[PDB]
Order: sequence, then structure tokens, then C-alpha cells
Amino acid sequence: EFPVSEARVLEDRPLSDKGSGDSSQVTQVSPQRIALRLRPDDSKNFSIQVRQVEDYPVDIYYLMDLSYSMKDDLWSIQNLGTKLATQMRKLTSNLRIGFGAFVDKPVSPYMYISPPEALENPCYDMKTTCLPMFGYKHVLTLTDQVTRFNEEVKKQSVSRNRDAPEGGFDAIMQATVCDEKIGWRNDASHLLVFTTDAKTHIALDGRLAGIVQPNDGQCHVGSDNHYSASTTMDYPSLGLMTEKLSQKNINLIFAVTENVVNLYQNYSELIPGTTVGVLSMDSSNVLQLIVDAYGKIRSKVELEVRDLPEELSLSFNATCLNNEVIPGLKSCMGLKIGDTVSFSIEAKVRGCPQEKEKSFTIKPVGFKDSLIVQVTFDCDKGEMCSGHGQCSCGDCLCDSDWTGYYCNCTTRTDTCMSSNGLLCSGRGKCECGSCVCIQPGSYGDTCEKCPTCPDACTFKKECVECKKFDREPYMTENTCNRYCRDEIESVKELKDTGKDAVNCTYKNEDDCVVRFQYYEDSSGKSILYVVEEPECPKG
Amino acid sequence: FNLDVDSPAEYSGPEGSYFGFAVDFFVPSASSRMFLLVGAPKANTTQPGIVEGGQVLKCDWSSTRRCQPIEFDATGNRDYAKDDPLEFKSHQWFGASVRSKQDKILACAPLYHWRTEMKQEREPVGTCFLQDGTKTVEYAPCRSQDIDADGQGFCQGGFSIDFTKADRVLLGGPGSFYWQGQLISDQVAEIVSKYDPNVYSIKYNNQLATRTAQAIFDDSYLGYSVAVGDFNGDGIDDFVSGVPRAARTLGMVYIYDGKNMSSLYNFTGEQMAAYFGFSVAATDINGDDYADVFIGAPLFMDRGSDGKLQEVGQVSVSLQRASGDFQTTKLNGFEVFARFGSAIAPLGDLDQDGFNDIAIAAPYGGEDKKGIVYIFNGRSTGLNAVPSQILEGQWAARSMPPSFGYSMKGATDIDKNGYPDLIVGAFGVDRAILYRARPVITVNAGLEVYPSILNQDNKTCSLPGTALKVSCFNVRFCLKADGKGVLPRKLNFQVELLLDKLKQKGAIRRALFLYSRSPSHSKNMTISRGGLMQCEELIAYLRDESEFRDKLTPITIFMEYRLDYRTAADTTGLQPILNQFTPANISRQAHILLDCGEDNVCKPKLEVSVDSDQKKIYIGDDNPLTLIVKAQNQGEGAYEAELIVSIPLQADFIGVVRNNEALARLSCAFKTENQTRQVVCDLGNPMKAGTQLLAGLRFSVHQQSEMDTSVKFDLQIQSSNLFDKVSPVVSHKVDLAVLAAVEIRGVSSPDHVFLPIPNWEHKENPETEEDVGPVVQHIYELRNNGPSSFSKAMLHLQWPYKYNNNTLLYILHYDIDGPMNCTSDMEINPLRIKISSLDIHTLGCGVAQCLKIVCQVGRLDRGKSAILYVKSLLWTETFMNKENQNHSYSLKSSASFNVIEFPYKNLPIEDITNSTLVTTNVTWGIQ
Ligand SMILES: *[C@@H]1O[C@H](CO)[C@@H](O[C@@H]2O[C@H](CO)[C@@H](O)[C@H](O)[C@H]2NC(C)=O)[C@H](O)[C@H]1NC(C)=O
Ligand SMILES: *[C@@H]1O[C@H](CO)[C@@H](O[C@@H]2O[C@H](CO)[C@@H](O)[C@H](O)[C@H]2NC(C)=O)[C@H](O)[C@H]1NC(C)=O
Ligand SMILES: *[C@@H]1O[C@H](CO)[C@@H](O[C@@H]2O[C@H](CO)[C@@H](O)[C@H](O)[C@H]2NC(C)=O)[C@H](O)[C@H]1NC(C)=O
Ligand SMILES: *[C@@H]1O[C@H](CO)[C@@H](O[C@@H]2O[C@H](CO)[C@@H](O)[C@H](O)[C@H]2NC(C)=O)[C@H](O)[C@H]1NC(C)=O
Ligand SMILES: *[C@@H]1O[C@H](CO)[C@@H](O[C@H]2O[C@H](CO)[C@@H](O)[C@H](O)[C@H]2NC(C)=O)[C@H](O)[C@H]1NC(C)=O
Ligand SMILES: *[C@@H]1O[C@H](CO)[C@@H](O[C@H]2O[C@H](CO)[C@@H](O)[C@H](O)[C@H]2NC(C)=O)[C@H](O)[C@H]1NC(C)=O
Ligand SMILES: *[C@@H]1O[C@H](CO)[C@@H](O[C@H]2O[C@H](CO)[C@@H](O)[C@H](O)[C@H]2NC(C)=O)[C@H](O)[C@H]1NC(C)=O
Ligand SMILES: *[C@@H]1O[C@H](CO)[C@@H](O)[C@H](O)[C@H]1NC(C)=O
Ligand SMILES: *[C@@H]1O[C@H](CO)[C@@H](O)[C@H](O)[C@H]1NC(C)=O
Ligand SMILES: *[C@@H]1O[C@H](CO)[C@@H](O)[C@H](O)[C@H]1NC(C)=O
Ligand SMILES: *[C@@H]1O[C@H](CO)[C@@H](O)[C@H](O)[C@H]1NC(C)=O
Ligand SMILES: [Mn+2]
Ligand SMILES: [Mn+2]
Ligand SMILES: [Mn+2]
Ligand SMILES: [Mn+2]
Ligand SMILES: [Mn+2]
Ligand SMILES: [Mn+2]
Repeated sequence: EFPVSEARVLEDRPLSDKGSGDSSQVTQVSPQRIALRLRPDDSKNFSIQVRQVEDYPVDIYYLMDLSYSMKDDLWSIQNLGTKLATQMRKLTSNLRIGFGAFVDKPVSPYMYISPPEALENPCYDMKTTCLPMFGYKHVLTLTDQVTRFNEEVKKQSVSRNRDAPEGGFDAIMQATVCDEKIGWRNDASHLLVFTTDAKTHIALDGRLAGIVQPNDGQCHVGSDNHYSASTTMDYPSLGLMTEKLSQKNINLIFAVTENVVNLYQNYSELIPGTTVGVLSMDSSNVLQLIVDAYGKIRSKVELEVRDLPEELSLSFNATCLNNEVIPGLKSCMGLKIGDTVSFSIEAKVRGCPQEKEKSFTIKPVGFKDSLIVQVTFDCDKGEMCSGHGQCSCGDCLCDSDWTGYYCNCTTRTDTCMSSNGLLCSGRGKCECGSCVCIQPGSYGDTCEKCPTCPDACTFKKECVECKKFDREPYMTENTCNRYCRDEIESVKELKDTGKDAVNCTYKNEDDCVVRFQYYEDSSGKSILYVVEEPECPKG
Repeated sequence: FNLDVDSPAEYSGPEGSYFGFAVDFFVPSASSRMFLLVGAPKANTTQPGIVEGGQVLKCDWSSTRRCQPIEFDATGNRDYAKDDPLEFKSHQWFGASVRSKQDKILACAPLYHWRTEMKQEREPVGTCFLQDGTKTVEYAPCRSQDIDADGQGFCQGGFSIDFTKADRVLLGGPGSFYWQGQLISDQVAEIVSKYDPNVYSIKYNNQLATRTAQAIFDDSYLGYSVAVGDFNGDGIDDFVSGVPRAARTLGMVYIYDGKNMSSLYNFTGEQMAAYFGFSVAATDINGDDYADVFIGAPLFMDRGSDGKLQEVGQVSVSLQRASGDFQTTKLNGFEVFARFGSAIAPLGDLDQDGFNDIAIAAPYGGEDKKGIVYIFNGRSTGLNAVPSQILEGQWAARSMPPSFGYSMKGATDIDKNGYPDLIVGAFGVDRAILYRARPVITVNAGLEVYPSILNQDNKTCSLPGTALKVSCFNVRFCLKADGKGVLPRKLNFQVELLLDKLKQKGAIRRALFLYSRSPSHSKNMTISRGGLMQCEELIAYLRDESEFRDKLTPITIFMEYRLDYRTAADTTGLQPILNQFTPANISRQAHILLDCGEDNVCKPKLEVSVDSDQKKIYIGDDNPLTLIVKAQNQGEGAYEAELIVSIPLQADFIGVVRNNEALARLSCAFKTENQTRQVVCDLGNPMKAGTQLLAGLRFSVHQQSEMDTSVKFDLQIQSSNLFDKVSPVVSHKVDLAVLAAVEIRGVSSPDHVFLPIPNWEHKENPETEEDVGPVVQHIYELRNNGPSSFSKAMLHLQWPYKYNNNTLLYILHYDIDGPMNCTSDMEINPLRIKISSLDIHTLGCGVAQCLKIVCQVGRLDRGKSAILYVKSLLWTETFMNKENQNHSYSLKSSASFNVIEFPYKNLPIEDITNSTLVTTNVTWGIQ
């Protein structure tokens, strides 16, 4: 023999809900480093633990649309920052704040061309003078004084552009790839608040303006804090934005106005980890929006893999709620800050290649902390073995991200993702990148559809009968929280008026008639107003 | 599939002139020779005070590689007043767009600014320049009296241009109106015979143009790209333009009438911000004379193996049906970040086989983003989705990416030879390259050995040295080749023969040639004609019995062959290439006589057989089918034995059968060579006598709907012996069957309504639902999950309308989803009730008097359902809370169905029927 090892080399342990970390270098992912040694076609099971460390130093940057329309949004925001701190203080012992604004490429088509030279300075059409175009300017890096934010945001004046869509994508980029200037710090939760009230220019739009050099993804601001290639370089692509976002562990939040919300929402669906929020007309709302998205960012542990030799493949099994396990998955959602989750990873090479360090990564998205895996290999007519479709030879051994005898099966769960996120709507299981419904009379690509399924009044009861009654199941499986979330409230005497929700009624264990209601508006609300004072038998 | 990459034509331009940003071919009618047209959008000029007005250069193919500009215009900026210019030519990107015909060449400046004559402005309206030898006229369809952004002030017309065969220009101005865009077709000569140097407007008579659309369509970019072809009916070229920002950054491609300018067709993108429309191109890629649409969205993010989104690009290939519909497929890029449908450039017919080609481009591919170009060939079926060749840039970045393939052009046969050509343009290095298509030869080889069945004890020839007679056998090998182009006369070849190929490095070479005792003989013949197959011959002997042991491992003779240079055309030896799908190897088999007792002939007795196991397959899903064959030899030797299973259009061979200790693992392989699909299996070369085999061939039958009732297979073994070579063709059919698991689920919205009834007033006559009661809602769903689909069925719902003259669950109305029409025997909602405006237990039918809804269904496929949504109203007289047991009632509702008909009549279809119920219990709760 010549066994395959998996030796943990560095075992820093989770810092149990301690975010300030007194020179304890704060850990968030337990097994910091391991070193397996595989042999021909052999595998090795291991695992990784990662927790949403309480009191994690936040970082918040304010990218805002400085188009003439966001003039009133500069009023009820000059006071902000100071107003933000009292909210984020309840969430962090340390918090950095920042600002920076965009408009559009200061060139011909977008910018006010050059009719009277009396325009290179303002917006002479009304009589009021504003500012010339600028594209992207960095004012006030990331600092402590939540007052300094107020000092700069007072000094900020709006501008004016010709074109409908702004060029804020250039900003989202510079404000991600320019670490030192902005002041993004290592062990700290990152947040990029992108506020806008109008459309945007995508990549290739710059051909008109005469720009054929594509975005490089590098930092281009100078000592003057203005994006230099704004005029020499075309807009960044959804892919390259998406690339540099994950590498710098930034979280893109889209604080956008109603008219353009559905838009930045599908733009959100192509840049996973993007959070969209309905900004207000006078943008006063920007806070109970920010301090919200934070909750969303810290309620999921997605596992990303940087590098990795093509020769070997990983298999994941995520266990999150009360050690019940979820096979084939490297992501857990519905989490509360402080909790810890474990994934049991596996690895196997299809016939060992040639020696080299070959060290890759496995880490949660947005987290600085990662598990470094150094892999080494202990090595030193036709062929009916087929059936084709990824199937190799000797006797048939599928590739990475493929399974099954013939090799039809997949490892992908994205084809089983749903509207809400839960795999196969919660009514079924993903089988070879394709749901197979545990049919309560349901069907659909992800089992979304179920006409003959019981009304919500029945699904939600499960919640109220616990989150307010300490009984029933959920109490029994300890899942009446992460599973049955929402937000309950003991509505005073009678219930709500807004007829945009269902009113439910039911008899509980104690022979009393409980009365509730399932609402859902604003930003995906979901209150369950419970009429306190159940009708019970008198005596 | 092949064009020269050894020696292509390299062309250059000034550093930063963007030379090679717009490429085209120049074929004058007035000359025997042809040229290159390369745009230099950023090149400086000798026009007074004009910085980078850009230009266009006519390059020489006459192996001089010298390109001197083309005098379109050399004047500076025209005036409107004293020190008040009328237009501004500097940085106009003239050359950014270039097209031509015969002597006629159109070149535009989409960054041409024009100060309107009303106010002091600098609007990028853009102009073109149509030259024709001496006569040069400015063409600016967008320089009208109607100005500013709201009009055509920012039109930048000339962004994309193109001619129709009837000599008419199509133009694209993206910024017209509110950046929605615009198309403008004007016939030349109307452009030529209308130019007046004293008017900056000029109305053209038969001009065609798209109009201002609603505000919602703003910023779509129509005119970003343009291609032209005949789609609508017959006649001329119709207009095709890519609107990369249409929809919600989704993209859209518009097709317009070549004369009305009315919208014919439309195409929409699947993933937004992918720039679906950056490039368009129409070509008949499958010789049925129908322009096919190709569309590029270079920023499309496909799902990579691991499931992650990756920007790699995609090309939408819409094939045009005869009905005007499309059979649109898809084609993704290969590397990430290298753009792909960035430039689709249809070539003529590179290989020249009666099918057009096309070259898609990834400008930023290869190593160090030097970009590559992929050439995809056509076929009767559509486009062969697999690259037939890849052209790689060879230039390093100067200050930005070389951008090789950003702009390419190929379709004209610039050189002598009978095949097209291609021009590619790397402007990040300022270059254009000529890839000359090379001659394609199709060759036919032949190999046949005289005595086929070698006899050891045969006395025929004599060894070279010793005159000892030895067992002879001759071997000849014909070779015929002829190509379609400029190449013939000397197709010389290097042939290589091989005796006993099956014999590895072990060295038991059972056979050798004559005069040169060795199994390897070398030769080099020649030919040229398409039917003059020159044939060479040889003599080979066999070693004596006392030199080797064989056991009959056929002496296979092998044949190889190849081309040579100095068969090419003068102008830089343009070497040809053998057809892509033609093997250079041909090999036959010999067989030492053994066991073929006395007649010397090995005449066998072959027989197949299949047990008919599992007599049925259903219509709808994939039916797994295994065949148990019993092939055997009851005669003598069976040289090169093989099973021949014939299969239909929906059979599809899986594999043999290993998962069985009783079955054999034959060397079976799938094949279609002719208008026939079939499985073959080695039954052992010399399938010895009495040799019995019994294996399993599994398939997976797809349905094909009605299409008769059974499916035949045709079994038979066939060999190489001159006598009794085949077995009786045994045919085997399995019967189709009908299966359709249909079911009926039902449910109640408020399944439980508590009677203490919060807030309710007994009205004299109800007018609203609130005056009546709660909304109890029943829902029944008829669903077919079975394999086979049905064509019609019946649905019957019974409603608990009332009990003893007194109502309970007054239906307001009902809704249907799917294939079904209904009818209630009683009028639903008699009391005209509207929306808001501001015994002991069980009930239902049988006890209460029904109101029935009968519904006619028809058309539920393998995974389709029909739903009936009944919307009631608990009529609150379920009260009577005074005397007895008004305490609890259960309102029962029950629907049933009967599948009466199916699409197959051939198969024995039986009726499917079942029922279900739905309760709404109204109890007293508190009491
Ligand atoms: C064309 O000539 C101009 C000037 O001779 C070159 O650039 C201009 O002049 C200097 C030279 O770099 C620059 O500092 C200016 O900014 C340029 N003017 C403008 C309006 O941009 C230019 O490089 C030459 N172009 C080519 C392709 O040779
Ligand atoms: C293709 O898309 C265009 C634009 O979406 C459609 O044209 C619109 O048609 C409506 C119909 O009344 C007009 O009111 C609009 O003015 C049109 N807008 C534009 C920009 O043309 C068109 O109908 C679609 N499909 C086809 C076949 O034409
Ligand atoms: C002669 O033998 C075959 C040609 O039939 C060549 O070997 C491979 O044959 C398969 C046939 O399925 C082709 O798909 C491969 O492309 C061939 N391999 C290569 C490297 O070309 C073999 O190369 C031929 N040898 C000569 C000298 O012509
Ligand atoms: C309505 O009540 C009926 C009975 O009154 C329920 O149907 C069955 O009732 C009997 C009575 O004891 C039970 O034994 C059965 O188990 C019940 N069947 C089922 C499937 O539970 C009926 O379920 C009730 N329906 C609603 C919507 O509340
Ligand atoms: C690839 O996966 C399929 C998916 O099941 C497997 O084949 C099945 O096909 C039918 C469903 O499509 C089942 O009803 C059959 O039981 C099963 N058929 C076979 C031959 O296994 C199988 O693993 C692969 N399919 C093929 C044709 O190889
Ligand atoms: C249950 O349905 C709606 C809740 O969506 C309640 O209707 C509300 O709105 C009506 C019109 O504005 C008001 O007239 C109702 O008073 C108001 N509901 C309340 C509790 O104030 C409806 O009333 C609810 N049912 C009951 C019995 O209250
Ligand atoms: C109606 O429903 C299915 C057929 O699609 C069958 O259901 C019966 O079989 C099972 C009994 O253990 C369960 O599925 C059902 O509870 C049961 N229903 C009844 C009424 O017995 C049933 O065979 C079908 N009925 C007919 C006539 O085909
Ligand atoms: C975003 O989402 C909608 C559905 O909400 C979908 O039609 C499309 O992807 C986008 N719609 C709009 C209006 O942007
Ligand atoms: C995933 O499935 C379970 C989860 O622990 C376990 O078998 C293992 O970790 C993974 N599968 C395999 C085959 O190892
Ligand atoms: C062109 O004429 C009108 C639109 O201008 C339309 O009715 C007709 O169908 C179009 N096509 C033809 C062939 O006339
Ligand atoms: C002698 O040589 C062969 C041996 O292969 C023998 O079968 C036959 O009788 C003779 N040859 C011919 C051509 O008849
Ligand atoms: Mn505003
Ligand atoms: Mn036509
Ligand atoms: Mn066609
Ligand atoms: Mn072809
Ligand atoms: Mn040629
Ligand atoms: Mn015989």
C-alpha cells in the first residue's frame, strides 16, 4: 500500500461570535489549510466549517447618481451618514463610511456635445448653473467620522447629461478595483451601495462615442480622483464586473427607483450576490434599505472555488439545520448572523498527472477567510468501453461535474434553483440538474406549480402555531425559525384593512379559533398580523 | 475547410490609424484586376486643419502590397459665417464603414459633426461619400432641416452600410430620434443624380426610411448593424438591422420590406446586456436558395460545466423555412472574454462543394488576446456547428488589443484559383491579412488482392534468388483524383503498401512481396483525370508452413497515400489539400485456406433469431428495448462475419450487454452509410463451424406518434465467402401500445369556514359578496402524466347548490386553464352579485339538488393538465342556530371524468375514468 492522506496542516478555529477580535486575527472558516495526497483515481473526504461571526467590521461605500434628478436626493442625504451610524452601531463595534459619484462619459454623445462653449461649464438651458460632466469622481474615501461624510455630501453639487442612460458601470468598476484609494480593508464586510434613478450604459454602447478599447478591469483613477480612461475605455461587461466583484469580495447593492427597479433586478439575476432595493424619490429611504441588505448578505453561505486542477473534482454536501444533511450542495440560506454551517467536501482525480504544488482554494463568497488545499499525487478498430457523452475508457469514467454509469447525470443544482431560492420550491428534489417532485399534487421545472395544493392559510398556520404558541411541529424539529421565518405580530383587537392579503382562521389545540393574515408589499414584505385574543369557549 | 495560413497577404497602416477597422473587396467592372479596401478611421490627412479625418486605402493584390489612399474629399471645414464653421471633419472616423460594388464604393464618417444652420451646434449627424472613378458625391441622408437629439441631430448615419443587388444603399443611423435608430435606403444615381454642392439637405425621391417611434423605444440603437437578403416573398433584398439595446438591453433584430420598408420579421435576445445585434449577416448556408439569418451577441454568458455564468458569446443561426418561419438554432463561443459573434463574415464556398461557408470571429481569443477566426462549413442539414479551421492572429498588442477579426470580409475570388478568399482586420496593430483559399482535391483509392484465399500447398512462382516455386498472390492498387478548380495536370502521389498489418512488432509477417522479400514496399505513381485511375500491380508470396503458426489471423494488406507540393499555381505555390472527409487508408484481407474441406470453398450455414421478449412499447416516453439474438454458423468458415441489424428512424442503439453472465460482448457498432441506419457486429473474423452466439442489443425507442402500430428490425449475418455468404433475413417487430395515466385532483380554498361568522348582516336582498358570505373556492384539475396522450375526454362536476329550497355555496362564476369548454345546467350568478363595490353532517349532491358543470376536454399530452376554478360564496343561511343540530354540515362537491378519445386508432385503446370530491366544512367553532 501507499495510502491517500488528507492531513490538516493549519487549524485556526471559528471565533465564536467575537467580531472585534483582540489581535485574535478573527477566524470565520475553521479548517484554514489542509494537504491531501491522492493516488490514481482515488478520492478523499474532508470538510469545512464557516460561521457568520457576530460583530464583523463593516465597510460601506456610497456610489450615487449625480444626474440633475438626484438633486433632491442630495438634500435628505447630506444629513445621513451620521444617521446611518446609530443603526450600524447596533451591528458593529467598527464601521467605515465612504462616498463617490458618477454621471457618464464626458464625451460627445453622452455629454452636452459643445453647442455654445457656454455649456462646458453648466446647464444653461434653464437659467440655473450646475456642473460639467465628470463620469466618476472619488470624494471622501472610507473613514470613521460619520460627520465627514456629511461635510463632503454638503460640498456635492449635481450635474446634467444629454443621454437617458448614465455610465455608472464604469464607477461600479473603479470603485471595486481601486482598493487603496477607496480604503477597503481586509477582515471587514464589504458593501457597494449603487444608487440610481435611471437606466445605464452597458459595454459596447461606447462604440458610438468612438470608444473601441474594452475595459481592462484595472484601477484608473489618479491623484485627481477622476477616472482617466472614462473617455478612452468602453464600459465594463457583466462578466468582468462579476469577476472583479468576487475577487475583491465586494457586495453590490442596487439602490434604485421604482421606474427602473425591474431592470436592475434582471441585471441582479446575472450578477449573483447582487441585492436590489427600491430607493425613494427623494432618496430618504436609503438606510432602511442599506441596513436590510446587510441582513441579506449575512444570511447565506455560498461556497466559491478559486482555481482547481481540471484533473480532480469536488463533491459537496451541505448540512445546515439541526445536522440534517443536504446532499449535493455548497450553499445554505435563511441564516441569522452568528450561526455556523458545515460542508463536507470530497476530491478525486481521474488518474494522477504530473507533480506540482497545485494548491487551490475553497471559500465562502464575500469572506476573506478561505480553505487552502495543496494537492499532491502518489503516482511513481475501437473501444466498447463507451456509450459516449462524457464517458471515457478502460470501462467508462465520467469527467468532473458528471456522474452516472453512462455519464448522463450532473452535479449542477442551478437547474433546480427556484423563484424563491429553495431547491425545487421545497416540494421536490434535484436529480441530475432537474427536479423530481415529491408530489403533493405538484409539477413544474422546479415544482413551482401546484393548483390542488392547500392554501397559504394552511402553510402559515404552522408558523403562528409556534412563533406565537410554542407548539405543533417546527417546535418539534427545532425548525420554526430558519425554516418558518416571515414576521408575526399580535395585531391589536381586529386586523388589517388593505385587501391585498388573505385573512385566515383556524382552531388550535386548545379548541380556540385563531385569526391571522398574510400580507406582502413594499420590498417583499410578509407580515402575519395575528388577532390577539382568540375566541375561546366562555364560562 | 481550408485556405492557406503558411503564406497569407499582410498589409499595414499608420500607428493608430485603426487601419483594418473596415475591410472590403474592390472588383471594378472596368478592369481585369481586383483590390483591397481598408479603412483607417483615425488616419491624419492633408485636408486643411483636419486632425484624423480618417481615410480608406486601396491595396494591391498584385503582390506589391502597396496601399495608397483614395481621394474621396480633400477640402477642409466649410463655413456658415466668418470664424463660424458649418461642419467639423476632424475626428469624424471616416472609413469606419466601407462597402462597394463594381466601380461604386460607399465610405462614411459616423462621427461627422454639423453645426445646425439655426443655432450654434456640433451635432454628430454623420455623412458618407460615394465615389465612382471620377464622380464623387457626398451622401448625408441624416443632414436634414429637422435637428437636435429629438430628430436626427445625433443620427451618426453611416454607422453601418450595405448595397442591395438592385444597386440601392441601406444605411444605419443609431442615434436618430431618441437613439432608437433608423434605416435609410436610397437608390444610387438618385444619390448621384441629385447631388448639388450648394445644398446641405437634399431630398431624395424614392427614399425609404423608418419613422420616429414612441418614447419607450428610445435608446434601442437600430442601425448598429446591417445586412441584406430576400426573405419576404420574392424579388429583392429586404432590410436586416441589429438593435443591440432593444427590449430591456435584451436585443432585437428587425427585418424590413425592401420596398415598403414595413416590418417583416423580428428576433429577440434571450439574456440581456449580451448585445444581441452587434453584428448581423444573411447568407444561404444550405443550398436551397433561402437567405438564412445569423446574429451575434458577443457578450452572451453561457452556463459552463460547473454551472457558473461565463461571458463567451453566442451566434443565433436562423434558417429560413419555405413558409417564412425559422428553424433557429444556437452556437456558443470557446473561450471566455474573447468575443465571438463579434463579426460574422459569410464566405463564398471556400471548399466549393455547392454549400456556402461563414467565418465567425473571436477578436480577443488565442494567447495574449491576439484573436482567432473560426470558419464554419455548410451542409444540406444546416450549418456544421464544428469549426473546420481556426485562423489565429500573430501580432502582439501595441497600446491596446490587436483586435484581429474585429472586421473581416470574404466572398470574392481575388486570385486566379477557383475558390473565394478572406480579408481580416486587426486594427489594434493596424493591419489587414489576405487568406487565399487553396485548391481542394477529392481522391479515390482502390486495393484488391488476386487469390483472396491463400493456399499453402500451391506451386506457382519462384523466389528471387532460388527458383523455388512458392504460393503466389497478386495485389494491385488503383488511384483516381480530380478537383474542381485551378489545379490539375500533375496530381502526383506517394503510395505505401503493407502486408499483414494485424501483425504488430511481434514480427510474424506471414506474407512478403516478391523481388524484395519484405512486407513493406514503397512506390510513387501519378494521375490527373477524373476517370483515368492509373493502376499499379505487384506480386506477393506466402511463407512455407514450416516458418510460422497463424491459426487464420487474416493477412490484411494495407494502403496509404499522400499529396506533394509543386502541383500548385505559379503565384506563390498555392498548394492544394485532400478533401476533409476522405481517408488515406484502405486495407483488404487474405485468408490462408484452412478447414474448407475438398471443394476448397468454405461454404457456411448462417442463422439469426430473436425471441420477441417484451411484446410492447408505449407511445410517449423512451421505451428501453433489448434484443436477444441467436446467431450461429452451421457450415464451414465464415470470413469476416457480421450481424446486420436494421433499425428505424427512432431506434437508436445504446450498446451491447455486459450486465449478463449468459450474453456475449460483441464488437457491435452503429452505422449509417447510405439512406439506411443499422448496427453491425463482429461475429469473429473466421466465425468457425458450429460457432453459436447469443447476445443482447439494447435500444431506446422514441415514439413518432400514430405512425402505424409496430416497429420492425431486420436481422441477418453476412460474410466474405463466395458461396452461402449470407443468412436468411429474419425480421422482428414489436407492438406499440397506449398508456395514459390520467387523474383528477381537487382542493378547497377555505377548506374550513367557521360559522360564528365575523361581521355579517342579514340583508333583504344581497347586492355584494360581503352581503352574502365568505368566498369558498373549489378547484379541480384533470392531468395526464401517462406516456401516451389523449385527444378528448369528458368532465362532470356536481355542485351542492341548495338544500330544501335554501341556497348554500352560490357560484359566482368559473375559470378554465387548458383545453376545455364548460356549461352549467343552471345559470351561474343569477342574483347578478358583484365584487366589493366600495343531513347530520355531509351534504353536497345526492342529498342537495345539484347544479352541474359539464366540461368537454381534448388535448392533454404526456405532461399537460386542465383546471376548473369554481368561485363560490357561502350563503350564510347555514345558520338556523336555534333548534337542533345546525352545529355542523359538510358541503360535498365531486367531479368525474371519462377519456373518450385518442389520436391513435390503430392500437386497442381502452377508456380511462375516475372521480374525486372536495369538501367545505362549515362548523360552529366556539359555541
Ligand atoms: C495626427 O496628428 C495629431 C497632431 O499632429 C496627433 O495628435 C494630436 O496632436 C498631439 C499629438 O499626439 C496630441 O497631443 C493632441 O492631443 C492630438 N490632437 C487631438 C485633437 O487629439 C495624432 O496622434 C496623429 N494621429 C495619427 C493616427 O497619426
Ligand atoms: C418588431 O418590433 C417593433 C418594435 O418593438 C414592432 O413595431 C412597433 O409596432 C407597434 C404596433 O402598433 C407600433 O405602434 C410601434 O410604433 C412600433 N415600434 C417600432 C420601433 O417600430 C414590430 O411590430 C415588431 N414585430 C414586427 C413583425 O414588426
Ligand atoms: C491510417 O489509419 C487511420 C486512417 O483510417 C489513421 O488513424 C486514425 O484513424 C481514425 C479513424 O477513425 C481517425 O479518426 C484518426 O484521425 C486517425 N489518426 C490520425 C493521427 O490521423 C492513421 O493516421 C492513418 N495513417 C496514415 C499514414 O495515413
Ligand atoms: C370535512 O369533514 C369531513 C368529515 O366530516 C372530512 O372527511 C373525512 O371525515 C371522516 C369523519 O371522521 C374522517 O374519518 C376522514 O379521515 C376524513 N377524510 C380525510 C381525508 O381527512 C374532510 O377531510 C373535511 N374536509 C375539509 C376540507 O376540512
Ligand atoms: C441516461 O439517463 C437515463 C435517464 O433515466 C437512463 O435511461 C432511462 O431512460 C428512461 C427514462 O428516460 C427510463 O424509463 C429507463 O428505465 C432508462 N433506460 C435505460 C436504458 O437505462 C440511462 O441512465 C441513460 N440513458 C441511456 C439511453 O443510456
Ligand atoms: C379580512 O379581509 C380584509 C383584509 O385584507 C379586511 O378588510 C379591510 O378593509 C376593508 C375595506 O377597507 C375594511 O372595511 C375592513 O374593516 C378591513 N378589515 C379590518 C379588520 O379592519 C376584512 O375586514 C377582514 N375580515 C374581517 C372580518 O375583518
Ligand atoms: C382512481 O385513482 C387511481 C387511478 O389513477 C386509483 O386509486 C385508488 O388506488 C389507491 C388505493 O389504495 C389510491 O391511489 C386511491 O386512494 C384509490 N382510490 C379509490 C377510489 O379506491 C384508482 O384505481 C382509480 N380508480 C379507477 C376506477 O381507476
Ligand atoms: C425583469 O423581471 C421581469 C419579471 O419581473 C422579466 O420579465 C424580465 O426578466 C425583466 N423585466 C423587466 C421589465 O425588466
Ligand atoms: C455526499 O453524501 C454524503 C453526505 O455526507 C456522503 O456519502 C459523502 O459525504 C458524499 N458522498 C460520497 C459518495 O462520499
Ligand atoms: C407592401 O405594401 C403594404 C405595406 O406598405 C402591405 O399591405 C403589403 O402587404 C406589402 N407587401 C406587398 C408585396 O405589397
Ligand atoms: C496459386 O497461388 C494461390 C495461393 O494463394 C492458389 O490459391 C491458386 O491456386 C494459385 N494462384 C492462382 C492465381 O490461381
Ligand atoms: Mn431624486
Ligand atoms: Mn424581397
Ligand atoms: Mn437557406
Ligand atoms: Mn461549403
Ligand atoms: Mn482564391
Ligand atoms: Mn468446403
